[PDB]
Amino acid sequence: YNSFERGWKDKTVHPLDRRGRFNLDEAAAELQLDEAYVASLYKPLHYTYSMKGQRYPAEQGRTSRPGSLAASRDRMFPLYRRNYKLNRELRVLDHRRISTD
Amino acid sequence: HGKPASGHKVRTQHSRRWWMQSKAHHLTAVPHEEARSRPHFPAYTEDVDQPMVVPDGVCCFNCDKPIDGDDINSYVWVPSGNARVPTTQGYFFHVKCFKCWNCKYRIIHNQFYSKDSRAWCLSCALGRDIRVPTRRWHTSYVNTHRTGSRLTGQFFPRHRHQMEFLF
Amino acid sequence: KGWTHNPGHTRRGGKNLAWRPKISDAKLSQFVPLALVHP
Amino acid sequence: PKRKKNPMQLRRKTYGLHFKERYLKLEEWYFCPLCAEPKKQGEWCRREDCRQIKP
Amino acid sequence: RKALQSYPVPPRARNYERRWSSSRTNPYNRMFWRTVLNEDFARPSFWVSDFRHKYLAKHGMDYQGRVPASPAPGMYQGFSDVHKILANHPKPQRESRHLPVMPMTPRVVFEHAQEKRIDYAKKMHRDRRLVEQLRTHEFWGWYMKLQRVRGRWCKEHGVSSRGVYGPAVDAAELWG
Amino acid sequence: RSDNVAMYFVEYKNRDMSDNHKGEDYTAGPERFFLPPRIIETEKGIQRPPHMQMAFDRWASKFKTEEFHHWWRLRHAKLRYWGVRNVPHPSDVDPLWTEKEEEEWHNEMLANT
RNA sequence: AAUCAAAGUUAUUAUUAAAUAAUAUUGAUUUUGGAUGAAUUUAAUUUUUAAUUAUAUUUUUGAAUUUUAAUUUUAUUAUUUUGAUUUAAUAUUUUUAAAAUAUUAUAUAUUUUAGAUUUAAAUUUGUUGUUUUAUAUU
RNA sequence: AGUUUAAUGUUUAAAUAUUUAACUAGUGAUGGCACAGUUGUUCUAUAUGUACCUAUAAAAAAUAGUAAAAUUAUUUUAAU
RNA sequence: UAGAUGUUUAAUGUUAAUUAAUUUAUUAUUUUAAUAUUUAAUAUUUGUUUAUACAAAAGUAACUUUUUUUGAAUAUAAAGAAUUAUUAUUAUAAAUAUUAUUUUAAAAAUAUAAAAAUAUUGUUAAUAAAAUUAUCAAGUUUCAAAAGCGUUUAUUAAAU
RNA sequence: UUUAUUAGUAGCAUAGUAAUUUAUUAACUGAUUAUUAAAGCGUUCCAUAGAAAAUUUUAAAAUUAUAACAAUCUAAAUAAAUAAUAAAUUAAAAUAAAAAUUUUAAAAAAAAAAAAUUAAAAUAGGGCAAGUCCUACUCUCCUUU
RNA sequence: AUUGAAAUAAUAAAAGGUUCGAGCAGGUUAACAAGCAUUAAUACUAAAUGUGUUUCAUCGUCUACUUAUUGCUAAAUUAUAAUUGAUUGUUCAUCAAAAAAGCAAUUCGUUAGUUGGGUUAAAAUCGUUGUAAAGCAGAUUUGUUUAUAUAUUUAAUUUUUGUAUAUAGUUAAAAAUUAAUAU
Ligand SMILES: [Zn+2]
Ligand SMILES: [Zn+2]
Ligand SMILES: [Zn+2]
Repeated sequence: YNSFERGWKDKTVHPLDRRGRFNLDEAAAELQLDEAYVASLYKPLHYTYSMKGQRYPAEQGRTSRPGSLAASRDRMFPLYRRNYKLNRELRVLDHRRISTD
Repeated sequence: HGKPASGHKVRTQHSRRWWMQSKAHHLTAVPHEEARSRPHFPAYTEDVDQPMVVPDGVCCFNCDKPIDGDDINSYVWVPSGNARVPTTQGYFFHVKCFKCWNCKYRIIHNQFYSKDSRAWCLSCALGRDIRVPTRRWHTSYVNTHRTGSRLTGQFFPRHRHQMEFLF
Repeated sequence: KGWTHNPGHTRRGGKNLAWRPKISDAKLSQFVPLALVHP
Repeated sequence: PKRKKNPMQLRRKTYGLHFKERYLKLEEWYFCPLCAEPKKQGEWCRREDCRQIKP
Repeated sequence: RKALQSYPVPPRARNYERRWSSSRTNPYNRMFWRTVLNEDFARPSFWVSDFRHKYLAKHGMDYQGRVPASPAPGMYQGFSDVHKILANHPKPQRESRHLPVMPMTPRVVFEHAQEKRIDYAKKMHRDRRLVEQLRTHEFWGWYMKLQRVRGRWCKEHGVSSRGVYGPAVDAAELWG
Repeated sequence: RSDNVAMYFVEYKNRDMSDNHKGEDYTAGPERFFLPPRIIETEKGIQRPPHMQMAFDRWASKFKTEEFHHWWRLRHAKLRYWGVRNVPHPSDVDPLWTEKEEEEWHNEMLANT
């Protein structure tokens, strides 16, 4: 807090973890791990897979207000849109794998 | 004649006959009455005498495929105290090769029976026949990389180890 | 139910030494003038 | 409180030198020659001139 | 309270009772020693323990051999929820010779839905340390660039980085 | 403003004899908190020790992404769930650092060019 | 130090309520069944959605009571087409929200200080203000 | 590591929570649906059957003058 | 002064035949219901720093455009204690993320106890079943009275 | 007066701290002997283990002695609730009272901690009155199987 | 008017007492525990913490324990606590105590009364009250008024002589170890 007046600001955001700037997809290419998947490891699993999760209400985005257009939860938080290909491919059992007749 | 003669079993964990029945008889020296009592085992077995590392000529007991050296916890490394015979250290199994070989389901409660270099389920390896469990069939509940086996075996003073107080 | 830290009957209020001197009335009464003449 | 207080009870509150000294005192101030803003003594700005030589 | 017959598999931990007993965990390792040690404990699981009563009658002997597991195709065909009149084995088959196929009861499918969500979990962990062993692995590799560029700069600018004194206080190898 | 705690400005003594903070200005904080501090124009011709100013932007590099611009957008939702007065909605919190603010700095590393 | 008695006006917006009236009434707030029905069934001799002009009788002595009123004759279960009539009621919200007199070592508001004191209601079974209720505004 | 005690809490973070003692081995059981109010259930304590079992919900004008609380309008014109 | 010897309202107050000053005099010391005070210069509140699992009930204050499958259809974030509260909802699975809400210059009590010589129950109805500890957290013994080990709303020679 | 076996001052109607013995410096403890126990008694009695007592003994909880703040729990600035509230300018203080505990009456004086008083309390504790409740049995009475 | 009994954790609406400005029956006969005239005073004891009295020659009132927590004695420490009065919401709950039981006891029973083990005991302090305080001070104090007062767990001196079968009396040292001023 180098503020002189604390607030929702001048709260030094990470007074640790100085090894910033991780190029995930670039690093994910070295590991050969489906770039869309690796980036999902580093955000709460609520945000990517079809899991029970708790969302903040401002995060949900408001209806079209007189002051502001309808701000959908996606167009303000693109990298939080769940990827249901990546869910299904990983988490759910496909009809295929148990098709017996 | 203090009256309430039937009671709660109020003592019991406040006895000296207890303090001797709470100990663990592990593979250490720790003569007795000095091993840990409530959790039954000391955390962080120090092993400076012998480094206790995973070997290079390591392989799955059940499957026999070579095992990743140490970069991973895909292998269930059961060091049965000092083993030597199964490998330089104890038996080794990838997490998915940890099933009973004969009946092919999981090793219930994880007690297995090394039948001629292929881990057999104790019940089948014992002759019994009830051959399907309820919870998870083909994968045991085991921990990985000895993390479930470090409740027992070879705590720090594994021997006389009097080099300490001698000159 | 005994042994007070504060032994004695030193009263609370009567301490002025001019209108209530700490002198036993046995030894103080001998000054009460019962033949008082000038006033 | 086993009684409500008439104003003359609430008004005695405003006589002790505790109410007065806490609320009803004007602060002594002056114009910071560098910032031209009112200022108390012993306090300065976050600014080089105000910080090297105390205005 | 969510009758156990609703859960796909009966629950792992089974809470009981006992006002005067406070411990979450069911005491396994006791339910295990009995059962492994005593054959009788668990009902015979009819077939593997039938097939006697059908050898004794047709052969005049005790079977005196290990009974085959995996009940023969055609046995327990009217039963519907066998699971007890068996071991937890599947309903054996039709009376056919087609290759064995698991009759995909709601239970078998759930187990498939575990062994995919087990491979899912062990895969989300296996490659956290794989990228964690780049971040810290490459942070060090970069940090040593820092101590090198600091190492180079601290020679031309001569900042010995060892106090206000000259090296003559170092050469003594005392504190001073 | 959040409580009557006093605020002192503890600064190290002479910096004109320093090597890292030679002629910096502290009359005001950095604009975005990952931006290096304003310099006294009379000594604008100062360069720094590289190990100090090459590890800084290593740290300041994580806020120049968009994943932090999502953690910035997001945080403004927390402070509203926790209701903190005067917090703009995460819909009008356009990023701190941006591509227009990219072009200057990569061309401000002309030293390594 | 101590007191000093003290502010009655928002400003601005328009078709409910209640009884009454003796004409309708198969169950108010989506589109049965959607195989073809068997799954969308409420009915029976009792003060009942049926509501009866007397004081004498008679009666477990003491809570029990009067019989067609004119035989299809009108005391009968009720609204749109006078903001449906009439009489009683009248608001509810939006934002309004204010004010200058009594000492100077102390009993309680009157200017001239002194005099002055149950706060009431009940309860007082004159155990005679007997231990109860009341913050205030409307 | 959730439960026979004790401290704190006492309109408390709780119309039962924090810390803690005790206890803890249930192939015989928090649990498929099943029993309902003059009655179910009860390893029985007049205990519980939706946060006081005096069940809730509903419908009454029960009784309360037989020491409960009240009972609305100054300036009067015959006593006990 | 002013009828008289003390307890049953005075009303053409717009001529309820009204029409520019009716100056409305009539208002229940408690009851509920609505406001407003006192307690209150307050009790609570205070956000400075970071050790990962995935089900179903439960909600639906709910934004939308976003690339589900190769199934037709169908639907995927949010509870309960009155709350954004004590509060891992443990159906599962996994094991190195530098995931990120806690004001502040004092002594009384008090919640509480690090530290520390003697003494060991003289305190008290009665010490000894009474948090954690790397100094690794455990009293021993005798006698008398006392069954089963399950089970209980004031928790036991209760009832099994 | 079943009272024989058996234990018996015992969860044993009083009598009591039972009388003896120990034990303790001090024995309303507890254990022992016996033994007519107000009216234990054969389902008695013994045996008895973690319980509750009594000793002996040892012992860290800050047990008396004994007092001994290291820790965390500001003020101020901000938000603004609760019990209670007839009033107070009297409230003190002393004394008499008269029905009462005293509170009055009278005389005569003269900000923050603590809980002595005001109602610091909640709510338990009584007993009486009328009302209703609920349970019980040779004597009251139906619906009764 | 058509039987007799219960505490049922009895209750609901009321007032009114067990513990008192006055009464009653069983302690050496007689002075004393204390079943009826008030009234949210809401149990005895302990802990802590006070107090006004009154009581012979200075002058006077600090004992700690054991058993039981009943209360008050017994009795051990050489020698052993004056008597009244007002006192305990601050602290405990041991007792007394509300179907959890049980024993003997009374009951036809429901149950009743001795005894033992069980059994929440509690709110932000507004007024008075009092302890402190109000940041002040070159200075204790005229008079108000005083939480503050040298001893009651006994030695060794020294005079053991005076007096008579044993023997006094001022004091001192030590011990109980602590100092106290609002304009
Ligand atoms: Zn393997
Ligand atoms: Zn097997
Ligand atoms: Zn300035």
